[PDB]
Amino acid sequence: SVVEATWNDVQLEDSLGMEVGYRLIPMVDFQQDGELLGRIRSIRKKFAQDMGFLPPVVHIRDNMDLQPARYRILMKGVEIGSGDAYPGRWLAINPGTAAGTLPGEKTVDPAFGLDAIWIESALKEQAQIQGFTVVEASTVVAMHLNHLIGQFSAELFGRQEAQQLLDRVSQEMPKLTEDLVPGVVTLTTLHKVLQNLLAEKVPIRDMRTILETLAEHAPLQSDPHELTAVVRVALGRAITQQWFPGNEEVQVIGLDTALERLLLQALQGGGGLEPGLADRLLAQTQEALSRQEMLGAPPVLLVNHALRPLLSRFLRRSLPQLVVLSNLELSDNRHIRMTATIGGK
Repeated sequence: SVVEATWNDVQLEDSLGMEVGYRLIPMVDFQQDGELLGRIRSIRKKFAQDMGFLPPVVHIRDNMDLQPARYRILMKGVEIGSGDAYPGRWLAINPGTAAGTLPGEKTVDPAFGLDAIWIESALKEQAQIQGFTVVEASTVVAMHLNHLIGQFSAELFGRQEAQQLLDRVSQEMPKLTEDLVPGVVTLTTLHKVLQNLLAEKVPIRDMRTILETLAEHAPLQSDPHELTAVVRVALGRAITQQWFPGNEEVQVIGLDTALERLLLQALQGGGGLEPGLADRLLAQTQEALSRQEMLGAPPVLLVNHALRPLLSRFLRRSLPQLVVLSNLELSDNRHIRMTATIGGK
């Protein structure tokens, strides 16, 4: 080479990163249009004002070993998504209810997994009237990215984001924070609590409700996996209205009155549930999810309060579409109807 090596040649890893084939460099270019840098900003914005924290910056670079119209999406180094995106062309997507077909590459949308076909420019308005939904090239890469952020939002929430959320709270209600951390709760513990909440799709906008439940129940309990289910009920009115809007009936999934005892028998017994039970649940749990799909009902499971911290810990690494709530989290002012059931068949 020409210039001598300095420590500025050390490229620290990126929390979030994109790699780009040379055909896409225009849409990600500082200097030219930047048609996708705009979309990445409005993702990160409509995530802070929505999920309750700022996703880390998306470091975009190119990699000439990538096919020309291809991108990779990266977390802490390791790929977590890739796809094709063709600039001058558009993406006709089918929600299931479009009439006809179109000429072009047949493919599947990288977000929703829907069936979709890349089409050329002048088919736009003609593809829409057949019942399609046509997004720009740049918008597909946006779609794929806003999906993976919501999917990994727990892992993207590092100690550096906890300390940054803790500064943003501690500039609108400083009295809570000034003595809650590092005094009564340690940032390690506050961070693990918010991360547990993000992990189950519960937003952390209500830091009053959180930092108060913690400042109250902390000096007699320090396990974050225990302080979490306490905070969960503080946010019960909000978790309720999340999967069950309006004031109408609550269509939940239920487990058998003895299956409960079956599982509840295996709780206090030790740090382990027994094998054979497993594969039975996951098939039986997926039986209940399907009934709700054809009914038009949410995918929420309502269980005993000591039975939630592990059904969500077990069932969701397999069925992440599942919600696992608690009798003590659901509001009193609602009517419940166990529409589907997890029994012995």
